[PDB]
Amino acid sequence: RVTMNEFEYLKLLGKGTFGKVILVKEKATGRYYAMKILKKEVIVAKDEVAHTLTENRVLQNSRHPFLTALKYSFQTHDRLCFVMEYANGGELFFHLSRERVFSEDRARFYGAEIVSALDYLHSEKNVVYRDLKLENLMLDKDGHIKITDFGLCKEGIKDGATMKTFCGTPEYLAPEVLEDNDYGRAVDWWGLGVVMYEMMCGRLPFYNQDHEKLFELILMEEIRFPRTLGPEAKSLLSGLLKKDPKQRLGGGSEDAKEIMQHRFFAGIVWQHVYEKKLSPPFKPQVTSETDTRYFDEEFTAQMITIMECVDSERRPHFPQFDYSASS
Amino acid sequence: GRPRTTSFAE
Ligand SMILES: CCOCCN(C[C@@H](O)CN1CCC[C@@]2(CC(=O)c3cc(O)ccc3O2)C1)S(=O)(=O)c1c(C)cccc1C
Repeated sequence: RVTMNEFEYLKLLGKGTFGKVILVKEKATGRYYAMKILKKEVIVAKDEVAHTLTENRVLQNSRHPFLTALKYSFQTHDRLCFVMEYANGGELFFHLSRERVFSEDRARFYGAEIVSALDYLHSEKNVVYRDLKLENLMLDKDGHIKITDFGLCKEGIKDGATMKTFCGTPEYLAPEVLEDNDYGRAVDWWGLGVVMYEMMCGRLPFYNQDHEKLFELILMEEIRFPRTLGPEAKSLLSGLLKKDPKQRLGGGSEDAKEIMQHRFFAGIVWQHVYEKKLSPPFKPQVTSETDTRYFDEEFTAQMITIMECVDSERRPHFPQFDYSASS
Repeated sequence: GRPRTTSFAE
């Protein structure tokens, strides 16, 4: 059985509305993790109960090279804890905020790993991810992609079945999600088009701080590219950012397989992608187990952490928070 | 660059 006392709390990696992620050491083993700690009372107040449970469920039910692995999830009277593998390289958002643009080769590597994982989710797990963005893409010690945050996932979506929840991130929303008239798994390829456009072009494909103006652009404005972008990347992003999901690269029965076969990925051996046989073009340059240079100072320089059967409305006992991954 | 974005559901 796992409690909070089993960990030493080292560095704050990030902080938000619902809680925090702390770099931790498991006392018994000496292993390092990222522990996401959420307040139950804030979860309930903001109606995030069902999404928390989905995060938990998808984490426990997934095993893939480019999906964040969960070691433990447990709970206290007022907290929910997910002990995840520590992705040393931080968010792709961290990197892109600084380098501004990635090379096409580097974006191809990241795109190939994102597709491999979304392919796995759609095909093996009948899951749609729905929140693809730079914040949810992390790099591991070797420079490989880790997708995080599965709370907006949709389970039990086979082939062409549809979803109706209006959700995601405003900047990244697919036109059919904004149309609010049912959507399929191809919303993930829109998201893929957005993040790859950001990597190769240095900006969002559509932006405006006023959401009403933002949503207008995503719905109405044809996709444009910086004129330095090469022809095979222009071809990929145009296909992914087709506003009609039936026209979208990946929008048909073949799904990811359509994207995998596009000329932009021409010499990608998709099995080698799965097997991590492709060498990452950037290896995180950390100097110790606790080096957090790829996390904002705003967090890392701060301070960290601030009844076993209580089941109340403000602090519910959550099911399936008794998890420890089998070896 | 762009500010951090926030996930939502309604
Ligand atoms: C039920 C809804 O739960 C939603 C919970 N929120 C969403 C977060 O999980 C977003 N999430 C995106 C990927 C990176 C990060 C922060 C981090 O350093 C980190 C390091 C890791 O090895 C693994 C996951 C991580 O999560 C935060 S959040 O906004 O509260 C928040 C924010 C924005 C920032 C830091 C922590 C938290 C907890």
